[PDB]
Amino acid sequence: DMIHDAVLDYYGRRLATCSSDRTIKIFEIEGETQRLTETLKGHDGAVWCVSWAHPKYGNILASAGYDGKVLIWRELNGAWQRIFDFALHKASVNVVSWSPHEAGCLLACASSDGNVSVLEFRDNSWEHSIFHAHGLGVNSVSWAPATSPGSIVRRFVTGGSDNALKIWAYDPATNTYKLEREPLTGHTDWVRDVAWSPTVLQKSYIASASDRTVRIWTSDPANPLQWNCKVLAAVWRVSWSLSGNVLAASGGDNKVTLWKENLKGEWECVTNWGPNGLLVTTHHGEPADGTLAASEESVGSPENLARLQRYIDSVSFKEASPEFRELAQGDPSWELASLLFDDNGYGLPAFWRQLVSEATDRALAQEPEEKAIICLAGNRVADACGYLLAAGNFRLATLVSGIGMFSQPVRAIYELLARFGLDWMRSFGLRLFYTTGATANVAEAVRSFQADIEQDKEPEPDSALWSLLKAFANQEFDWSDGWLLTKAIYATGKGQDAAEKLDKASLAYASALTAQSQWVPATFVLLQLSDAASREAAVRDHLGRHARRPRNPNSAFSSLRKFGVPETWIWEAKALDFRARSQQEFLALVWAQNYSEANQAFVHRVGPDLVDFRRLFRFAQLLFKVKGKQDWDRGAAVYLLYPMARLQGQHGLDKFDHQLFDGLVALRGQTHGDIRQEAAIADMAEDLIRCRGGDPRLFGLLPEDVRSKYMRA
Amino acid sequence: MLSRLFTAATSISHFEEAHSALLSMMQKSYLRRLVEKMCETGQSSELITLPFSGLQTKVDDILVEKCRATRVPYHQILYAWRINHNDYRGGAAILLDRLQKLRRAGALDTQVTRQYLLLINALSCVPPQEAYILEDDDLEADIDELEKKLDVEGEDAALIEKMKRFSTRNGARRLLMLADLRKQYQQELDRIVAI
Amino acid sequence: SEYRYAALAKDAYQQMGTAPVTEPPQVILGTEDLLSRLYDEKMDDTLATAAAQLAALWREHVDETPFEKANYLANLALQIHHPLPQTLFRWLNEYHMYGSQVDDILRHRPSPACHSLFWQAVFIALKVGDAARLLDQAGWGHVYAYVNVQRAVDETIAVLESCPTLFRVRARGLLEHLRRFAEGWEIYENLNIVFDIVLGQQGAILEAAQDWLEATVGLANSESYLDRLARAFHTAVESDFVEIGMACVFEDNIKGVIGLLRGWSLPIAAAVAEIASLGKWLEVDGIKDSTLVQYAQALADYEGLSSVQDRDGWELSISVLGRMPERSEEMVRDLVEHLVQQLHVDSNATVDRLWFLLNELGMIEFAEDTTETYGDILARDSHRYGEAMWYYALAHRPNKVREVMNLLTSYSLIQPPANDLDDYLYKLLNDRKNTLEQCASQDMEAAELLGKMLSGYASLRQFYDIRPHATPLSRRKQAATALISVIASSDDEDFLLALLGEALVFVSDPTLDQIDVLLKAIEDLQAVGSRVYNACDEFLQLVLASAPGGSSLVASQLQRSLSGTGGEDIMRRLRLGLAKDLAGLWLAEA
Repeated sequence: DMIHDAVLDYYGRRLATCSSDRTIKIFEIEGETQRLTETLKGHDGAVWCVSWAHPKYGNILASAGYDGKVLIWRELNGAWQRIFDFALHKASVNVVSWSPHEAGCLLACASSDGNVSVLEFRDNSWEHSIFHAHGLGVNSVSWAPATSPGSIVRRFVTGGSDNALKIWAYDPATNTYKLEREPLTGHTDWVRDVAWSPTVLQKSYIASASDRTVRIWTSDPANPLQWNCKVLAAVWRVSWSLSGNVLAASGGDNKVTLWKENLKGEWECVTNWGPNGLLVTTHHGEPADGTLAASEESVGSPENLARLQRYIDSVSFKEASPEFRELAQGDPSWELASLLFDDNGYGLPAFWRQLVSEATDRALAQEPEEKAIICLAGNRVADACGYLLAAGNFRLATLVSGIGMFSQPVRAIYELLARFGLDWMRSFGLRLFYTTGATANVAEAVRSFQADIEQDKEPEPDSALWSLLKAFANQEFDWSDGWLLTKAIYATGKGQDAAEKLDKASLAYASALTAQSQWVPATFVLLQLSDAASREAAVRDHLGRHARRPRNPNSAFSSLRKFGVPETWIWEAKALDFRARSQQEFLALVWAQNYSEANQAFVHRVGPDLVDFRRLFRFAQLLFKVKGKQDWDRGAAVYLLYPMARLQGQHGLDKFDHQLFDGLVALRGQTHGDIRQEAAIADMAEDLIRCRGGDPRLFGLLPEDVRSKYMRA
Repeated sequence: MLSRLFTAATSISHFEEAHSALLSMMQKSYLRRLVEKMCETGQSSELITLPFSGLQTKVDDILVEKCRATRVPYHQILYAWRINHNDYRGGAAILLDRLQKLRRAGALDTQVTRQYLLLINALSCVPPQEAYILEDDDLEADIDELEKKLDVEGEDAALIEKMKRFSTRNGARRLLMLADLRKQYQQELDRIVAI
Repeated sequence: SEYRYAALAKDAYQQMGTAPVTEPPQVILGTEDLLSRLYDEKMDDTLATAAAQLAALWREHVDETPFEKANYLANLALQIHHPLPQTLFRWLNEYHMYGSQVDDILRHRPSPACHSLFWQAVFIALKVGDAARLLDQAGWGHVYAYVNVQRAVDETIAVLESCPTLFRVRARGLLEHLRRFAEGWEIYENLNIVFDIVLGQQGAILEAAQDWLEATVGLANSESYLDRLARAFHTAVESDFVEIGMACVFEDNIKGVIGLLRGWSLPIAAAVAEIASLGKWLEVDGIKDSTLVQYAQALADYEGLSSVQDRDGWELSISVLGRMPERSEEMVRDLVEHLVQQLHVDSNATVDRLWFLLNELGMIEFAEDTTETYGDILARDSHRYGEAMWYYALAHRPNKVREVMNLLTSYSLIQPPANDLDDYLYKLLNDRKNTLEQCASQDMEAAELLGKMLSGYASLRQFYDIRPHATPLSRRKQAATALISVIASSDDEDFLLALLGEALVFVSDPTLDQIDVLLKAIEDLQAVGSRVYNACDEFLQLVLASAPGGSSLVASQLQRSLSGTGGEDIMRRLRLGLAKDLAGLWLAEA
């Protein structure tokens, strides 16, 4: 019942659970489908933080216990095997952050003893790099994403229990980690946790949670600062979220405070905890099963997604530009905003006239006269003048004189001839039709209306037309209201400076569309960023998790290629997903023309798949056709040279049989702690002992000894 | 028909001499018969006496061929483990695994649990890197097509000619590991505890 | 005025003191009667036994003085509490004076002629009707001349011999005869006032006042009593101080009497109070903790002679301690703890008796702490073991018993004789059925359950003792493996690996079920963790070194197994060895 951490996998399909009773539970999440599979045990104290690994390095888990030991788990052929244990911390290891796959396979450890060791993953077994940390202990560590696109196949911030943080940078000059710039006194009490933003932007955001205060440092190419919100229980854990640059803060209040960013500079808000926002746009709570989906709150996007797809299909044809009347179609917003820039050039008092022509029809009903005024509020004054011609006597003589230039009707008509009186959606239009004309101005009406509503109550609440017509006078930003018309407003008129904020708003809307069970439009909008590295990396990883959930036929792939995405990242990411899922899985990357070294390292998977000869022959033919780049082709051709000796059967050596023997021996010597590979080469060695002489290629003690004892007999 | 009379005339007592008759012999197919008799009578006696490993290979394949009959009272397989305890511990574990697979496809506790226990016994008996166990569309078209697509893009020529010759010459195993069966047993116990 | 005598009595025993002068049999009989009257909690039987106690007191008086006076007060009080005037006249015979009246009347019965001290003896006499019978045959004839007198006297006697609702009729008939006699020297007046005494008038009873109690008796409720005393002390008879004591016994103030008896030497005061708490109703606090402190401090130094049955001691003290109010445990805690402070003595009798006493009530926790701290006493250095282990077993604390067990079997593994020779006397529970049957007689749910934890080490030591033909060796080995397996289940205990290793060496190093169980044990030990393996291996390293002392080959094989140049190998030998034992034993078809 006392769980301290719950970590989602890279796909959001397998849940990792730690505990206090020395138990590491593994669940299989498929929405609400909770499927318990495997349970692990073997620690002295409570397990604090687990962490999944990037699928490019296989399914690996990193556990840190209260004892100070660090157990690195990994599954082998459908079964979990405890590989390596690293114990070099006098106190408990609180958190262990996972390194990005672009920076190899590292592992930062944070313990409250005085040091923070990073664990490099050698091809065979662990290599350790020891660094020093805060004297009063360390409770936090987080990796920083570098500037590089790579999928198949570097700094990190350390939090402090000494009421301070530090930022470690890699240094090959001494093969250690140097401290380039130290931050000073973020809080007053011990820092509980620190998290680096995975979102790639022009700046790097760092979250620091402690004294019930929270710092959020914005690290531009300069000195970062923060605005500590005095929210007052203690905040223990903070998890970032690549779903709109979201910041989840978690302390002891039986709830998780979610934080989003505003363009002003402030952040709007939407025993242990240990939450972790899944990269599949999902927040995980610790009751113990949590699966809360977090996304931006707005009017339903299916219509907007239809319009957006209509925009993509009408713009993406080669290899872009945001138009107005080319993607306006049915929605009145586009058509209104398009002619709104021109000072009533394309018949502004006619469109709204049509709007009230479809609106006032319900107001003229059940109105016995009064319908004259109700129609006067409408654009047309003909029916108004007619109803005032019916009764009201000479009042008409004024009304018709108003359309050319002791009673509530008389008061309203007189007031309108020169306040609003009542309230409606046509109120602004009514004020626009009878405050202008004397000078034929639109900006004056909008401004006067703005001042009036600044001095009134309940006026124009939650509307798109609000921001639309307010955008004319003082062309800037106000509130949220699609981002297509925003970029369209950026192209022509106007919101100076904040271009990178437009980048962040387009990224926010990108992740918003990505969380709406869609990948292709998300892939398009993510491909519409300012920076090159940012767009490349974002699209790459997003296509990773997209192809994770993308076949060769047109219905998906041609929809992913029509956007303009190269056929390199898609298949590479797809095969990246396929790695954690088969030997025929790497075939995809093989004919993806994006393998290179991966195709050379695919033999590692071809190995345990010989268990069946023609297939291996064909794959080896594929590897034979590609003689490109280590590129140990001579030692890699052994897989092709095996069915040769297998089908050979005793008439003389091939004069290349000794070459495949030397290759098999070199492979058997180079192949490290892989039992599958050794057993495979041993089996395929025994297979060619019954055929030829087979003096080398002897591995295991029992088979070699006994078979040699039986053959020499 | 003669082999029956031969094996009947063998009359195996404390011999140390019939082995000479085994190394003197064209086809030792009658051995399978005498062994069978030796298995029908008092057993384990053939564990005790063994001429040579090279000759023991024959009787090994013989008893193994007597295990594939799925003849439950399996009998010989147990024996087949015992001999494979003296040498080839791995093979003993493998045959015991095959055994567990046979029993699982046909009380159950005392057999399965003991089989897995002896399996981990032979597992720890055998050093690492030796837990190797046998335990017996429209994609290839893309393979060939893209092969023909990349071959147009790109003494070795003799190797390619040979490769083509063996290409014209052209037209079930498992992998039980340490933690594989170690987890399989835990899963079986978990399934038994879920009853 | 009784309240004034009570207040004066309250200031009387304030200057007095307390002194346990009595002999052991008095105390024994006292607490015996008390415990007989308390354990019973149809109250007439208790009154009878109380009267028997009084008879014992009189016996103690005859055999032999505060004892005397306080005994008189006790008897008087118990007679008042109980026909009240009948028992009052019954206590009239035994005087509380200077002489006696009974012996005077008895020596006045015979006479040659009528004496001058005759009529006053008639006043004293008023067994009453029998005393009047002698008056009927007075004889007269003293100078005298008849004219009668005989008829009148015979009439008065006939009326007097009526009784000894109806009392009112008797009084009415009396008044009628008064009218009859009045309608028809010294004799006349004498007969008149005698008749007035027989009546019950105040003007006649107050006349004959030789003693205050004498006039008090001559007069079914306590109000009638208070009225009698209100008209007795008003006259000038009684004396001021013991007399105040009886003046309070008669009065409604019973408490002051108990206080005065507390002022007397006797602890019987308590007993009186104990009877005053079962019948009657209502410096430190009240008179329930006073008698408590008094009695407890009294028996604290007195051991007493040996009775028919044992009384170690400290029995009566606790029996009266928890005989109070329900704040008895507050004092039980203090006194028992005071006994614990001096409990540090190798004596089982004291703790056994103390437990027998503390288990006589609803006080289990005190006996628990007692036997527990006694187990702490018998920690010592390395003796008594199983006695001490039994004083750990009793009164819960099973983890401590398992701890002693663990230390014992550990000491067995280090050396495996362990508990041998004289140490057998510390156990001597050789039988597993008879012993438990003779031990669970006291506490079943305790001795049986805690006694069911002894099977392991018992059969283990049995196995150590064993090592009829070759098969009972296999039976002993089977038992050993069974026990090791039993103490192998408590893991998912630190001394287990060494045991399993010795048995490991014993089995095979080049049934059936036991092999599978041992294999399951190794499987359940090879996947524990870092916690319960380092300690086991460390213990194994502390076993091979024999400091306080078949197994020789085991120790030699293990000493050659951990030898280095400058634990897992044992398990490997288990796998190989048991795989061999399965290669041999499992192939036993028939």
